[PDB]
Amino acid sequence: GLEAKKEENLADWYSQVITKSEMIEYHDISGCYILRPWAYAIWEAIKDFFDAEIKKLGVENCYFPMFVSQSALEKEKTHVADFAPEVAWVTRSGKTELAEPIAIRPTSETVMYPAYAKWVQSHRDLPIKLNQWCNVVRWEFKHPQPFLRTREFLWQEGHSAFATMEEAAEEVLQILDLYAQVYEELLAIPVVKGRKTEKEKFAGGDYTTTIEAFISASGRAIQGGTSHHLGQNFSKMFEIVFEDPKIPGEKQFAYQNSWGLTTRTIGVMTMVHGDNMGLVLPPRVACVQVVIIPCGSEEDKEALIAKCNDYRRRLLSVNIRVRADLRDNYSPGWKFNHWELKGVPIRLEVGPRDMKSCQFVAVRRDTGEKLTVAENEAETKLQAILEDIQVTLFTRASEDLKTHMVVANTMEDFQKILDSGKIVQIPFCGEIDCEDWIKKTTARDQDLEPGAPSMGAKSLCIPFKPLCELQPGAKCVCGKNPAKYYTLFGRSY
Amino acid sequence: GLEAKKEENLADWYSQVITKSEMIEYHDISGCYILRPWAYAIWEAIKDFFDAEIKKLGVENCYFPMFVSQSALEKEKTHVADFAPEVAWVTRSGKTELAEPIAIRPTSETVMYPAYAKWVQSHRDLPIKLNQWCNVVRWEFKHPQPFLRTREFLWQEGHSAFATMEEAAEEVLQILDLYAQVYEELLAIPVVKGRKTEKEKFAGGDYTTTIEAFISASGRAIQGGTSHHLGQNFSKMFEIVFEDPKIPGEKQFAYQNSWGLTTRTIGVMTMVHGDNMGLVLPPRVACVQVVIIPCGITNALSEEDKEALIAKCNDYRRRLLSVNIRVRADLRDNYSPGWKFNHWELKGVPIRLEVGPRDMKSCQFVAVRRDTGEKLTVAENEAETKLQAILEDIQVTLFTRASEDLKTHMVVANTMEDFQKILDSGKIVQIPFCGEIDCEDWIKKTTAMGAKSLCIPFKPLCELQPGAKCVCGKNPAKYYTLFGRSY
Ligand SMILES: COc1cncc(-c2cc(F)cc(CNC(=O)c3cc(N4CC[C@@](C#N)(C5CC5)C4=O)cc(C)n3)c2)c1
Ligand SMILES: COc1cncc(-c2cc(F)cc(CNC(=O)c3cc(N4CC[C@@](C#N)(C5CC5)C4=O)cc(C)n3)c2)c1
Ligand code: PRO
Ligand code: PRO
Ligand SMILES: [Ca+2]
Ligand SMILES: [Ca+2]
Ligand SMILES: [Ca+2]
Ligand SMILES: [Ca+2]
Ligand SMILES: [Cl-]
Ligand SMILES: [Cl-]
Ligand SMILES: [Cl-]
Ligand SMILES: [Cl-]
Ligand SMILES: [Cl-]
Ligand SMILES: [Cl-]
Ligand SMILES: [Zn+2]
Ligand SMILES: [Zn+2]
Repeated sequence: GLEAKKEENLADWYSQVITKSEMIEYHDISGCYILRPWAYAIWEAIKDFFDAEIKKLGVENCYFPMFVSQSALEKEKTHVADFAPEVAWVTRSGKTELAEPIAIRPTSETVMYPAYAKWVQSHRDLPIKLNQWCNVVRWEFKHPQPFLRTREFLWQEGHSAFATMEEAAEEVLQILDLYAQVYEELLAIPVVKGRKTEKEKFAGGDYTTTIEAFISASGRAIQGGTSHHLGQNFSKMFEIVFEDPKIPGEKQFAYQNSWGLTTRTIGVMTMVHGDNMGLVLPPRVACVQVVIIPCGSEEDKEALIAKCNDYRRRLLSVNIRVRADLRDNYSPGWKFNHWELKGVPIRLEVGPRDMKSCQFVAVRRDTGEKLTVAENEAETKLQAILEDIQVTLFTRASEDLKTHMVVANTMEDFQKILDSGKIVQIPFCGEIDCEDWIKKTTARDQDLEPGAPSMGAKSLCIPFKPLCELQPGAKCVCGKNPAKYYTLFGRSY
Repeated sequence: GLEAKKEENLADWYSQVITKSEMIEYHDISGCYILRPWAYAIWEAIKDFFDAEIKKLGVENCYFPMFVSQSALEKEKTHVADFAPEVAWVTRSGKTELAEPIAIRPTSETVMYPAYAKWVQSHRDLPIKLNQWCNVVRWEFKHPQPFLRTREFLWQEGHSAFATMEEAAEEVLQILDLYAQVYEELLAIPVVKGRKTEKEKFAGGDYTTTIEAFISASGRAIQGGTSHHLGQNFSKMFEIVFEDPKIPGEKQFAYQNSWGLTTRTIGVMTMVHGDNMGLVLPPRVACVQVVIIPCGITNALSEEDKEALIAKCNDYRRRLLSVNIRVRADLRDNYSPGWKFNHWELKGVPIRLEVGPRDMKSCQFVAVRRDTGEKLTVAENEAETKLQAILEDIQVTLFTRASEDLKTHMVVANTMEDFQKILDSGKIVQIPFCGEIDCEDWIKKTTAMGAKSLCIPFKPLCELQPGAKCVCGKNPAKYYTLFGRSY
């Protein structure tokens, strides 16, 4: 059984849950983790939903090399200056030096965009809308944490190039909403949509959009997905130019977006919904939504496992994902425990009394509530229960966010509420340095709550729909500049 | 259209087809290639079929790290010695030199098997059947060739551990059959199942089963998929051990297999079926099976007639969708009909569906088969049926053509002179073989590019007459072995 407790040692509870649920195995190279089938299946459920959605938008899947030349890596100065200290460099094969060191992709702008420059020669050659599912490497020497901050991670990155800013601007928001659907409709996690501040925005892009999620267990917020408008900052460096019908002789730079989402998702799903029995899966991504365990003679034993398989096939035929744990090797209760740790939404108990009274027992994982269900009603009732679990999870999580995201209009209120464990929308002047000073003084003036994290606030996002509307001539919390917008600040992952 | 001929310079033809069908772009780093969506789609078709099949076998997908440590990498000494000259090494991040060089996976035995040791505590913990779709790197400095021989490629690698040799041996043949089905039912390419000679087997394994394919245009064979019985060679090194259920205290080492399939498939599909018109897609993997091109839309035609025309194309598109034919309707304004014929012929779309104004007014259409070029006029009401029939018939005939190729280019020979210029005939030869490595090196050296072993076929063309001597003459033949020139 799981014995670590979430409300105490969050990090050890995280370790124990992600290992005992068999989602994650440790590797002998720090910051790289083994994604076992139980986690990978969640990634695939995401993969399937998102791939369908971007296909409806004209995006096509492809695969670009993992290595980058130095010369191409340094064409956009802002971008490479941001990523350079964390780029893994391959320098030899065997004992033989390469001709020239090659970089492993931290992100694939500099891999893809020379190809885009090749493929664009006329207005009719745009848009280009490419996506790939691949790994990238970002070799930070800070302490890694499974799913959340790792040095190799699986992700998808989409890269689109348009002839007009309007097309591009349209796609940035479409994609961001899709990410919000991934979080809220699949992982049952509510998120805040907004723009990044100048400080936090993607180096080399015009503006970045983001969804933020709140982990109430640590009081911290984490960026769940991101979608950037790069504008013409990359096309002018890689010469992605077309020559217009309307505009003779004048080279036109493509307008570009890139957008990304990673297995960080799974980590967030653990931190929000997980409890002290283990993992809790939302039904829409759970590898197995219903697990059938036989409970409690010889003819009776064979007929019992046949009834379990009856339920298995019945559920299979209604697109409920289902496993029959029919091993002679472990108790009923050990299976209860194993599948509770793995977070299966419904446990299906079938014992001979229930088997001959034509019924069964359904145990919900989120609440623990046990129901007796008539055999006849399985396909119906379990579907309903599955549906109700998903809603329940989302509802609980949303009630958390709403109670932890409040407004403060002065620095002192912001400080007190932020040390209270919440994330705060404050009037903000926008300037990078203001954000630095915010970070510095919220760390300096922090009144430490028991077990609370000791760090400064960062900006999370500028919400599209702020809680309040910035009253006219409001100063920023810095006092000295007029506020430009309400910004969501908090302590971050 | 396309200019280079396949029968002349095969390599120039090949580069032209793979770029002009928008499958492959070149990267500024030699040996790595961009799989554009036309190619990636084929890979995803192969993925869907194989993923489903190995799911049925009990294999689950995972993802293991791309980096392996120096210590773990050399634990099985044979395998590491085979791959070391071509392992890429990461030595720094930014400017800071790493404390230890870390390696990029060339294959993943030495990433996964320490975890397998962690996960096999008891006999109940077996079998372990994991597979992953990922990229690997084999930084060889020989001349690359897209799809076939590349420094980085996508593949699947399945790694499985069992408590007995019997279920391991079972799975090896099962996976080899799946690979044969990918080649023959999906890509419409016939292959030859066999075992690698002692020389050509996976280093650190006990035996390697393989499917070999034949590119007739160069006279060369190539290994299309492989499936190894690693035996106990890796479990004795990474200590993957379980206690015998019946003998208390005695530990047993797991028996393991690994099997792999790469994007080389697409390259083979290009070499066997491609022609001087361009790429040729087997309907079963074709991203697009039918393309609907409206013709006749000159400016003289009425807006009434133009909108009726494209509406009729949309009718066809939805009706083929209604029967699970993968149809694109290319209704674009800016490109000409001839430009579209060429575009989609180069990409090798199996059927082109031309609907012009007159055709519409006679409730009929023109279907053009990519492979042979026949134009069939077809009544409107029979679309869904007839198009289905043609798609089937394309796949069949592609396979049939290739198969006859194979059967004429694979012949028996019992002596090395016949072997020698049957081989310089542009063919592959089955010869009686002693199996010894000295003699394999000898056959390579004599046959000069010299000939290499390909496989010891499950089903040889002829049975060995007893006392048959190997072609060395010095020793007696152990088995008919398929030899030839190789990719
Ligand atoms: C504040 O500094 C840190 C503090 N503590 C630890 C680290 C750290 C430690 C490591 F050992 C390795 C790393 C490198 N990995 C990552 O930076 C990272 C970023 C993301 N990100 C970033 C935003 C994004 C979204 N949405 C973008 C789409 C991409 C998304 O998912 C996802 C993952 C799995 N990993 C960082 C860094
Ligand atoms: C006589 O030798 C050579 C001749 N000419 C060129 C090279 C060479 C040149 C390079 F620039 C890079 C490389 C490295 N890549 C590969 O070796 C390779 C092997 C396979 N393989 C090997 C067998 C297999 C099957 N079926 C196994 C499943 C795995 C399968 O698909 C597939 C791919 C795409 N790449 C080799 C080597
Ligand atoms: O790393 C990023 O944030 C962007 C989005 C995906 C690719 N590059
Ligand atoms: O590369 C090979 O040949 C084996 C089988 C696939 C993974 N490793
Ligand atoms: Ca950085
Ligand atoms: Ca206090
Ligand atoms: Ca100022
Ligand atoms: Ca070698
Ligand atoms: Cl525990
Ligand atoms: Cl090199
Ligand atoms: Cl919003
Ligand atoms: Cl639901
Ligand atoms: Cl809660
Ligand atoms: Cl290091
Ligand atoms: Zn300010
Ligand atoms: Zn011999």
